[PDB]
Amino acid sequence: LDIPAFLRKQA
Amino acid sequence: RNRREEILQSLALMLESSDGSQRITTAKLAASVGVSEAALYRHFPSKTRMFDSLIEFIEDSLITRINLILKDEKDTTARLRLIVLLILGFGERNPGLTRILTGHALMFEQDRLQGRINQLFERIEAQLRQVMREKKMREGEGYTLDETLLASQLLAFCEGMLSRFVRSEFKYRPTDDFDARWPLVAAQLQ
Amino acid sequence: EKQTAKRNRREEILQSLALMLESSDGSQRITTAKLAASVGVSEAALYRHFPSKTRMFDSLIEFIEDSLITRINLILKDEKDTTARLRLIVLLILGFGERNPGLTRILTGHALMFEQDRLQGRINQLFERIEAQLRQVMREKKMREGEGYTLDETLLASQLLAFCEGMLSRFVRSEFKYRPTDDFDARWPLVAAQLQ
Repeated sequence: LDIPAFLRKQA
Repeated sequence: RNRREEILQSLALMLESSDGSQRITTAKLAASVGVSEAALYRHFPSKTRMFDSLIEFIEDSLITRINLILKDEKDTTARLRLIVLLILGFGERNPGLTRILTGHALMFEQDRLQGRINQLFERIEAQLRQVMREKKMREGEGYTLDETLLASQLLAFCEGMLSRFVRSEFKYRPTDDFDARWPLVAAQLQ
Repeated sequence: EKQTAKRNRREEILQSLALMLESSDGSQRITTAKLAASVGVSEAALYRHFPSKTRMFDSLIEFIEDSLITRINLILKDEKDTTARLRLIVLLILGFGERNPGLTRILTGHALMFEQDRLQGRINQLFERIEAQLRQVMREKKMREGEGYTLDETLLASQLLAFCEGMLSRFVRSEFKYRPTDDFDARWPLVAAQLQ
């Protein structure tokens, strides 16, 4: 399961 | 585009932070992205449009993953496990969006936002039931108890985990000791 | 009449509040205005019974954990069988929430969203005391029947707590359509199946 993360810690 | 996502990004972050438990303001939202209140309106007249977009992300992420599960896995119990793990995992990977899922973040906003969330749950639960009803034709033996009862039971456990996740300010994580917790949930499947 | 107008009137307010907490006013905001307009009095006069509002929810909360904790202790006294206790405790929580839709919104934390963080902390502690009371009951297993559970007692306690919160949350978002005790007799054997 590749659970998507709305928030990116590249920002 | 760039600004629009920025606003959404900051909202999700605000929902997950110490301000997440309080009413978000169009003013604060604008400040966090470094724009004026007027400029923010250019992209979103209200926070309602913002929540809509977030809820849409939630629907897509879960529903899409549930369909991939159903295709790559045929074993009923494994399907159920993956789906439950998906819901708990998603909540953990998105503390802010979880507060929307749990209905706390939507207390402030319009009632059709919560209505849309309830529909997502009814939807997931209907899928849960359909997966369960197919056990018979697939394994040669179905559940003794009512699939409706087992599905609600299964989703209730999820809402309970997420509810504690939210109220514990995200200290109590949903997927914690999942390998130990799941066998107990599966045992409830009769 | 100092005491038959001070508490007697201090009830018709908390009554209108509880109802408000579950009616439309539950979806939106509780205002000192709406609150007095229901009990047929002015703001300033509502203020006399309940000065602030942040402390006025404790009056309601503190009817909850008491009405809940005292029953749990009265359950452990009336019943000695471990399983039977956990069943009664879980039914207590469920049954109470069902008969008090408004108070449930407080339990689930939706009614506290508009209030300050002091309150959501009080409710967490309430769940702490319930859960801690679940473990204890579970730990008396060995001494009472011969053997304890094989699985960690905490895990089992939180698992039971999850079931309760899930049913309550579900009770709330469904707008009180899905009653927490509905099909409990069919549900409990499923929950109990976890206890070893």
